[PDB]
Amino acid sequence: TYMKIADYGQLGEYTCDAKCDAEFGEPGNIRHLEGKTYDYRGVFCFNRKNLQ
Amino acid sequence: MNFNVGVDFPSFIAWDGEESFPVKVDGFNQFGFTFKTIAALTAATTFNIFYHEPSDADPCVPGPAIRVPEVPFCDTVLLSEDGLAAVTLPETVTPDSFCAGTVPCMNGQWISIAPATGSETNAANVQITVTMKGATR
Repeated sequence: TYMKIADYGQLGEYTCDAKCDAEFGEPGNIRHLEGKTYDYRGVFCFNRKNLQ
Repeated sequence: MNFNVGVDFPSFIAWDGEESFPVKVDGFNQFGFTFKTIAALTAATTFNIFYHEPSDADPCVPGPAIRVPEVPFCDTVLLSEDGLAAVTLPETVTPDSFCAGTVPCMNGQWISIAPATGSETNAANVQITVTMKGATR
């Protein structure tokens, strides 16, 4: 499992002057993904008579 | 030895008493009004403020008329109903002195003044004009 950064998002605008205030902007996003591991198998046999 | 104070703070007509007038405030960076009367007043007239955006048809024609949102200072306990900063000229003002108002935050390229409703009949005897301060060309 691993993390991912969706988008940093906007934070803070060009506010005017003489404005005793601020703006909260818009927070980003951080997803959390994960993935498995798949297996690969098979079989093969003989007759043990010609192998000798 | 009067300096030609036209350049270095020019001025324009905003409200002559019959029809408003947009003024370009892009080339400059600091502006203000000087309200003036001609005759005695009645119940205090009020004034709307407006800002324009360059109409996309031509980047040098003022577009429609939009009203400027109001901002309060640190100690402003008397906010209007809506925002949309307005100016109410206090009556009892003889033509021997004036007033000097200005919006504290510019937003647009053309400032416009218009009398709000229920003031027109008493607003035809007021005389508004605007003057810049910057150069920044």
